[PDB]
Amino acid sequence: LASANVDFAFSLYKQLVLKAPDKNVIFSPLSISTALAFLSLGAHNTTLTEILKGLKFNLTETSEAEIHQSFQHLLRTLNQSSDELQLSMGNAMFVKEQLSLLDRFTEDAKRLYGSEAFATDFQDSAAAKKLINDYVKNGTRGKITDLIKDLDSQTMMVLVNYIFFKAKFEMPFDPQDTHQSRFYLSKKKYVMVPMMSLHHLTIPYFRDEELSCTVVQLNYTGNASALFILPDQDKMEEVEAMLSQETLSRFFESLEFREIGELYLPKFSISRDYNLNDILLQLGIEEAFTSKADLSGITGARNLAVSQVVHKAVLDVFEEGTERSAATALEVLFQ
Amino acid sequence: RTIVRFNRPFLMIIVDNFTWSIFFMSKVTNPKQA
Ligand SMILES: COc1cccc2c1C(=O)c1c(O)c3c(c(O)c1C2=O)C[C@@](O)(C(=O)CO)C[C@@H]3O[C@H]1C[C@H](N)[C@H](O)[C@H](C)O1
Repeated sequence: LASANVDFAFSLYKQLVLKAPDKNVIFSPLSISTALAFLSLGAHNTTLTEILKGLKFNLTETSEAEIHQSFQHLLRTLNQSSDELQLSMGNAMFVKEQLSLLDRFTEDAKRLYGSEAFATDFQDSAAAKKLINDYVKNGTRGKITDLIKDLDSQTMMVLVNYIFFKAKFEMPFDPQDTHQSRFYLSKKKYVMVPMMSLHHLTIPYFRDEELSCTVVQLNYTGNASALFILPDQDKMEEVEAMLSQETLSRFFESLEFREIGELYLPKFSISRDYNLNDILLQLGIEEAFTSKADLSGITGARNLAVSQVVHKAVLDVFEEGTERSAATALEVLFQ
Repeated sequence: RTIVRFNRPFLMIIVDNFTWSIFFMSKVTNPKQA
């Protein structure tokens, strides 16, 4: 259940890195998993099994009904507000106004994924784009505003997921202690960045001499936490080669509380956007993109196929805390 | 006397402490990289 979403996370991470191995990578695997599981609610036969297997689910262990329930239960715990944590996730479908959808699909989409259905005039491409981008901007509180750049005027449907996360550091950095410091892109290339610093703090800690990396857990109490993995210089690629659910488990299990004299962390903002067609096809989600697509659980006919999958994510790290946002859109054409 | 200095590429994995799901994952290779 959770094991699936993590195997998919690391498979996707490695594919993302392979496309550009020295670039920043930021993404939400849950956003992508949720959007594709939502799509699978409408899929049948090989289109369906490829999606769920591509998400790394074992259909002999868990049925389709049980998978959607898992997403439903998870979705309801990711909409929270407190003095420490703002979390919100939404799903939506934007549908050509005249297109007939099965009652079962729209009922299931709202009950299991919280998705409304929005009538959309895709032939007016600029208005349809603004309608979807505004939904995502509203859901991510301004952080993701251009998820959709180009939109085929003959689009039939767009399925959208967004996630918004804002969390304050339990022990905040004092802005007076943020100073420009070197950041080493490699042993021999470095730039100056604002570097925040904290003194004398006790956090979960693990020094993995075998993997040449240090692992710490910031903001560990509560509903969420951040696991930071710091490879020794020139050892990022070796650390990436070991990433897996098993290695992540051993990281967590090996953590122990430890007083840290000084911690240095950059203050920064980065964003990435992706078209995931190549990667999803590599992960075996293939029939959904061809004229053999079976999305007849959506409309009652095999008259829809996926055209584009896009993802954008934004990360902000500052003295008081972090903000993370991501969104995924699945664009669907007629066939 | 332990120092943890994120002045080189690093990874972040954001999790739910109860469901063990991964909300976000990042590799920061250059925090100034536009
Ligand atoms: C297959 O292992 C995983 C795979 C993916 C994600 C995860 C895990 C995982 O095992 C895991 C945890 O074990 C723990 C947590 C967790 O988020 C994950 C995953 O996300 C959160 C946790 O550390 C806290 O709530 C902080 O106390 C509790 C727990 O940590 C364990 C080990 C710690 N050293 C400490 O002993 C804690 C109480 O239990």
